[PDB]
Amino acid sequence: NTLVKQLSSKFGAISSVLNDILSRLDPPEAEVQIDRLITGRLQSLQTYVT
Amino acid sequence: VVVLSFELLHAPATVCGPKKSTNLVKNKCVNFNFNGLTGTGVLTKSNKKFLPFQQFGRDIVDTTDAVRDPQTLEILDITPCSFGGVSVITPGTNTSNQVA
Amino acid sequence: EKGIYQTSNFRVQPTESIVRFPNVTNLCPFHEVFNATRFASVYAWNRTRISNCVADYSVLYNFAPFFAFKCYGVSPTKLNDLCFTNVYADSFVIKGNEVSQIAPGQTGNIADYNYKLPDDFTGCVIAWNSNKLDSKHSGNYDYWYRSLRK
Amino acid sequence: QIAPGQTGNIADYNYKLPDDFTGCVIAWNSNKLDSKHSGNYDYWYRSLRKSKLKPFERDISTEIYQAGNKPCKGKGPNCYFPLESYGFRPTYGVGHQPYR
Amino acid sequence: TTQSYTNFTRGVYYPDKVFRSSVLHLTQDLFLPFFSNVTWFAISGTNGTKRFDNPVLPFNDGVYFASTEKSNIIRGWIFGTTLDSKTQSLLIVNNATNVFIKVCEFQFCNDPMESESGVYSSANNCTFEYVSQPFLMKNLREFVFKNIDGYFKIYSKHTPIIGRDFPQGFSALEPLVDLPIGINITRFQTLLADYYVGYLQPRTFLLKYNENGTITDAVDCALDPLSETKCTLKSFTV
Amino acid sequence: SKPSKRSPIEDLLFNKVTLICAQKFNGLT
Ligand SMILES: *[C@@H]1O[C@H](CO)[C@@H](O[C@@H]2O[C@H](CO)[C@@H](O)[C@H](O)[C@H]2NC(C)=O)[C@H](O)[C@H]1NC(C)=O
Ligand SMILES: *[C@@H]1O[C@H](CO)[C@@H](O)[C@H](O)[C@H]1NC(C)=O
Ligand SMILES: *[C@@H]1O[C@H](CO)[C@@H](O)[C@H](O)[C@H]1NC(C)=O
Ligand SMILES: *[C@@H]1O[C@H](CO)[C@@H](O)[C@H](O)[C@H]1NC(C)=O
Ligand SMILES: *[C@@H]1O[C@H](CO)[C@@H](O)[C@H](O)[C@H]1NC(C)=O
Repeated sequence: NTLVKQLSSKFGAISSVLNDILSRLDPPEAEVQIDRLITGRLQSLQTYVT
Repeated sequence: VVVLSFELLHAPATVCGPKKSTNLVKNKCVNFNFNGLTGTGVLTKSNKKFLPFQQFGRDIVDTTDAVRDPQTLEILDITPCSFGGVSVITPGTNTSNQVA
Repeated sequence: EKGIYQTSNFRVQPTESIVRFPNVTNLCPFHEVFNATRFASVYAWNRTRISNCVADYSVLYNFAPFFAFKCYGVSPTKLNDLCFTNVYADSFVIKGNEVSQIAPGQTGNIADYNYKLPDDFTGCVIAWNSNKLDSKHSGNYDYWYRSLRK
Repeated sequence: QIAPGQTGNIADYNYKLPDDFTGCVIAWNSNKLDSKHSGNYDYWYRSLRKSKLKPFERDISTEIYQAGNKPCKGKGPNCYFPLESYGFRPTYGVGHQPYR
Repeated sequence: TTQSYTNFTRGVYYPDKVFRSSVLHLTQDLFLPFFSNVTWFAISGTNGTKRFDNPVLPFNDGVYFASTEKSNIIRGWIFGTTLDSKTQSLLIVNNATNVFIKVCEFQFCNDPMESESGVYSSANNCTFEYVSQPFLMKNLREFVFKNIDGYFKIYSKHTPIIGRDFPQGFSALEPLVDLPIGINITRFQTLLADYYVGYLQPRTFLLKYNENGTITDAVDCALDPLSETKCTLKSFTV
Repeated sequence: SKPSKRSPIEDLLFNKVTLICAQKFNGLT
């Protein structure tokens, strides 16, 4: 339940939804925002597995 | 002559862009965009009763599971499209190359 | 080796993209500006504000053949994404040798003494021949323009 | 607009750099060579195009593009030719000056 | 005159337009805190029923307003930055046929047994107009008036009661209208022709949703150690 | 007599503790 809930977090990103990041911003800023979300989701998976 | 001057203001409106809709297809895996809400899923007739005010539904988690159709006002459930892992059952390549 | 291995993931792909947005339910009143019994003089433009509405831009191309249809801030094909805030429609009758002066970067007595547009301009200027409606054999002396200004 | 990830009339239809770009962009301002009162050969811009340009794609073909609801040819004020080249006089400012 | 502050557990509204079924949702939004001091103004409060004076109260990040008026003495609400006719202001007036919401540079006309006169009969530089069925048409007539990022949001509920001004039960307000007004809305004057005013503050609430998407209860997470426990556990039973 | 030949105690234990992927179907199975 927590791991799915983590999908709604922003982790410093503009939004939790990848499609909104891609639709609102230019490619390289969108890539920065996506890396912010990737770091957050990957950390959430590492926490879950540990 | 008609001159159309577009004023650039901070006000919240910015409203005139037309929106082109498509037909509604149910019981199939489709991509969708409902009033800016986007995703992938299977749209089916819902038994949920939204208040006239409510437009979207969510789970105990924030996953969206229902929408109000902006033209018909029908409530539709969103079922994720089928997904799951794949396992390969192999007798071993020193016995047979047949797998399940 | 003999055993069961997890190698990938099955996913069923979508076959269609469904875009449902509300009944459009409005037309920004652009047609009523182009289609009018009388237009304003050039010295005093008649400004109509269009705001808080959804704009169908196909009504502009379908109104009449045009003398000039030039959009400067937004490409003529990119007008459909939005009209931020509100738009002003200035409706007037001008001469053919004066229409060419109403644009960013232009000079001349009509732009300078009757009505100027900014050089950094977001908008579109649309012109069409009205000889059928405004001209008379007795002579149309109802329209005025300024030739001399301080 | 001569930079990775940018949009605009150049990045969209005339010259585009890839988002993953290695290199240097050098802009040399030399008005004494490229600015004449009668106009300058070296300018060209794409007006309308069916789609956005890909990185390093060089589109050197032209045909009339209609922005309206009917076919036409050559009717500049009604429909537009891909070339909308503009000149430059020494009297215009820094934002309009030619850059090599 | 103006009456002693009262203690209410009202002012809960649906924070968004999302349907939830049999869940407890913990949300951070601007709500009237439970048992906060709500000012009770007793027709016209301090002023008499024939006096043209008005509190012209300041509005701090949105308010809770309520009034039970069988005779419809209160006709509207005006919100604005200065309320001096020098800038834009939002005039909301219910004429018992339609409700008119206008943004204009309104001039103040000294608006008000049951005497009536023209109200905001003179204005210029109008920028916005909206018309809908009346907001109000013995009902408590609860409203929340909030102004966020240029959008002026009005929520309401209309429930009858005769014996007491406030029913003992719980109900949430539903959105009524959400307009792209853009006005700063620093302050507001009530238009009469007996009401309660409370103020919203940032608070976290645990909202209990029914099988259908209606809110049936709520916990103010900063009211009491027990309420705080309920919120941290996300349960109405501890 | 039961659909699953569990003891009365086992049946109690299974009743006391509480292909549609109804929960958390966001890449998790
Ligand atoms: C939720 O809304 C429904 C419809 O408005 C309410 O009505 C009941 O719906 C169920 C559906 O199976 C029927 O079996 C009942 O007979 C309906 N009751 C009545 C009086 O019509 C339902 O009661 C609402 N739920 C709650 C908890 O209030
Ligand atoms: C949209 O129009 C159709 C008829 O074409 C009508 O049946 C439907 O209810 C309308 N929806 C709205 C939201 O107005
Ligand atoms: C709280 O409200 C009740 C009525 O619901 C009232 O009897 C009580 O005195 C109030 N308490 C305070 C401190 O105002
Ligand atoms: C509220 O009104 C005052 C009037 O002087 C104004 O200065 C202030 O900016 C307004 N509030 C906001 C958020 O702008
Ligand atoms: C698969 O679907 C059929 C109906 O299409 C259903 O009867 C069957 O029970 C399903 N499989 C399982 C394991 O339930």
